[PDB]
Amino acid sequence: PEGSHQYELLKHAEATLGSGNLRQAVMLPEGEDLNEWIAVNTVDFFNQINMLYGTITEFCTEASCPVMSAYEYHWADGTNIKKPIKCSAPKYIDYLMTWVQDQLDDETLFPSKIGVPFPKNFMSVAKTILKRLFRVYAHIYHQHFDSVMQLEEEAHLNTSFKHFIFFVQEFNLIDRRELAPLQELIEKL
Ligand SMILES: [Zn+2]
Repeated sequence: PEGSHQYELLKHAEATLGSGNLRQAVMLPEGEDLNEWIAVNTVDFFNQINMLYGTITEFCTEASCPVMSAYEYHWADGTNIKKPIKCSAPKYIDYLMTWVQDQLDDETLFPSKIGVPFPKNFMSVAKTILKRLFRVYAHIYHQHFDSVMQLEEEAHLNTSFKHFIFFVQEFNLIDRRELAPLQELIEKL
């Protein structure tokens, strides 16, 4: 969001949330690009998750999270580690969050300059990003839930999560197989 027309699309997605009808405020506004919309909300979801998890970092440590889990996850990003290897959740989130940032920082995928079409493979990249972000949601719901309830960050995470699930559901960016944890939750909302 160079502060340009995406910034508006961002302030779009944010402001329209006040309706309280999430199944609507997440749809493509009339005559807007799908890839652009997905890109903008993908970024805001990245920032929201990064900040939210940032609150509980002290409660998520190498001791507190021997593994990323509820369901276990091992970081094989891609190119850099082809063989999935287990590690601590703090290491895992650090790993993936940097990876998601690099996705957002690569103009082949997320261009700043307008008029440049998104890559043809895009929305495979976006779908991947959002599944990995959902895992961060999952860690925070399963193990540190009270660590928030006690903290001041509580209804923020459920609001952002409800936004997340409603959005990805509208656009089919996350497989139901990946929503297996919290499945009890995508049902409530
Ligand atoms: Zn943890």
